[PDB]
Amino acid sequence: ESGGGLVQAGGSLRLSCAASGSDVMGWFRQAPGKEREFVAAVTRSGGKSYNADSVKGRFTISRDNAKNTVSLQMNSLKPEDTAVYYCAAGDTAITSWYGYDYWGQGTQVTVS
Amino acid sequence: QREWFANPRKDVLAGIVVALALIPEAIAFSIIAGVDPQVGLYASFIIALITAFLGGRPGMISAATGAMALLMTGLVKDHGIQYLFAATVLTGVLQVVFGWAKLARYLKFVPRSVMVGFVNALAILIFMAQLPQFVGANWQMYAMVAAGLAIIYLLPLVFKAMPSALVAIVVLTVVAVVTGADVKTVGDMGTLPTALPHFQFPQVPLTFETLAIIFPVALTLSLVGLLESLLTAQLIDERTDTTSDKNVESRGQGVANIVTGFFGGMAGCAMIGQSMINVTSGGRGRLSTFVAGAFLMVLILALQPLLVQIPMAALVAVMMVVAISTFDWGSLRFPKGETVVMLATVAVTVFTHDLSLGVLIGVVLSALFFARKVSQLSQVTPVDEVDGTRTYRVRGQLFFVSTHDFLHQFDFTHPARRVVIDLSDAHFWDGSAVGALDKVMLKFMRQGTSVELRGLNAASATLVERL
Ligand SMILES: CCCCCCCCCCO[C@@H]1O[C@H](CO)[C@@H](O[C@H]2O[C@H](CO)[C@@H](O)[C@H](O)[C@H]2O)[C@H](O)[C@H]1O
Ligand SMILES: CCCCCCCCCCO[C@@H]1O[C@H](CO)[C@@H](O[C@H]2O[C@H](CO)[C@@H](O)[C@H](O)[C@H]2O)[C@H](O)[C@H]1O
Repeated sequence: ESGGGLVQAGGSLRLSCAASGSDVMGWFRQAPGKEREFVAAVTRSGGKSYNADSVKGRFTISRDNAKNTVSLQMNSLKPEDTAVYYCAAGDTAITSWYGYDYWGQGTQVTVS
Repeated sequence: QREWFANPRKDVLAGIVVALALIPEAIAFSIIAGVDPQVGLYASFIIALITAFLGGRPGMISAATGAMALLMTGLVKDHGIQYLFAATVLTGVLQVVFGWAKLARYLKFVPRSVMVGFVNALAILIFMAQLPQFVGANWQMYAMVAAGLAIIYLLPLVFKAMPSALVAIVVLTVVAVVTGADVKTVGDMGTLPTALPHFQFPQVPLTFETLAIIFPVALTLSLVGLLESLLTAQLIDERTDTTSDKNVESRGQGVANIVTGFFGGMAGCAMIGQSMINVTSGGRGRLSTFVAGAFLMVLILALQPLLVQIPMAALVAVMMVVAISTFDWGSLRFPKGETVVMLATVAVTVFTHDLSLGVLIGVVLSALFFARKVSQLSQVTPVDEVDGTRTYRVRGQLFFVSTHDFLHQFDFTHPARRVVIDLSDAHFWDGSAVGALDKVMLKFMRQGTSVELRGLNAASATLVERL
């Protein structure tokens, strides 16, 4: 997982997650001190899953052709997107929450 | 009026036998519930009396069982052995209320899973209650409890219609006294009766705030007692013949517990094992139960100085085997939900050491499964926007949801481009709701159809896992 940094008012940022260690791969965001939240998830078949509550049609998830990589494009960031973005690689189950086989320690994402 | 005195010769004798079997039960159960043996013995006595006069099914012993004790063990260490008295009075009141309203027939509605769970939890809690006698361990304890189990299990294959537990207690007592063994005796755990039970108004509880703290335990005690009385009754019915009014039995139970509470006593109900030992030994009259309680009192008053000398290893052995006798059921290799209920009650009681909590979760779980058998509480409604995109409006409460029922309410025939899932009017109370939705979305995504989740956080906020 790589791509954390500082973002401005309407800035953008792409988050590439690498699995150093296999159907579906996910992305969650954790607001500091607040309950964890779902962002997106994508399968090998090509099917996507978004959280239209946290993702108001702004972000865009995609799986790279490489076996161990998934990218999460993030545009038009806002004060409430400020959180720690975790990448999950649990497969064949829990597409949406509570994780499976693999997790990766998340990086910080702060907007301004 | 139909009141008799038939077969005194056998009734009296049977009462004597079951009384000898009754003493250690009451003493032990008193110790288990963190109280003096006096309370248990008193309870057994007065309950046996009042049930002998007002009970519905003759030949049925009602005294002091663990089924009552392990529900008060929490009340005595948080409020005292006297909030117990209040709770027993109120319990009896609830029982005569239950009998006056004629509601015994409803006891059939009580799930078998809840009951078997209660039994299991009860027994293993008995066995666990025997453990604090081993934390401070002298090898005399181990040797005498092992020899106790040995003589209880190996002697009766050689002996006759006299309890191996009787021989166990007597022999271990004689040994411990003569050899001067260094072990805890019963007289240490609590005071034993030296006189007749005097009228003790519960001077210790106070009206309303008391009511608010004794009502739950009185409720559970009452229900458990009426269940025990019901099944014991019916078993005596099957063993012989009777048209016993279980309502009258419940009333007698109630009055008994009431005056028991007013005379410094515990809570009591019908005893399966001793009723069976009674009817098997020829007891089928009210004089059987009467003589049981009476001869109990007379004998405990007679052997008092000898009674307090009885080593704790003997009684811990007797309890050790009564637990084993109670637990073992059909450990089936069947409805997953019912097994879930039983194991829930068992595990919760084991972890918390609170039988009342196990009963509680049994009740609420059975209630939930019931609501799942009887109603819907949640439905999805597929709607088409002008975009031609399927939006599934999930409404209602979602708990213990079946994944199959959830998948069947979604259309997977034609893999669309995008599908909206509206949870704005939904509520997830269990992780199974999550899992079901997950299976749906994973299926859509595997099919090549993207999913857009709407009004989500509100639905996933009702999760019980949030504690
Ligand atoms: C045209 C008529 C057709 C006749 C059909 C055959 C009649 C058989 C009905 C049996 O009814 C019995 O009546 C007993 C009293 O009326 C009850 O007390 C009986 O059971 C109690 C306990 O077993 C004992 O204490 C009692 O002495 C004993 O009479 C008993 O509950 C009940 O089952
Ligand atoms: C609000 C809902 C509350 C639910 C509570 C359910 C209470 C009703 C369960 C009654 O079932 C009986 O309980 C006895 C013990 O309580 C068991 O005797 C057990 O103990 C005897 C001696 O202690 C042994 O002889 C028996 O073999 C052993 O089964 C007996 O088998 C069992 O049928």
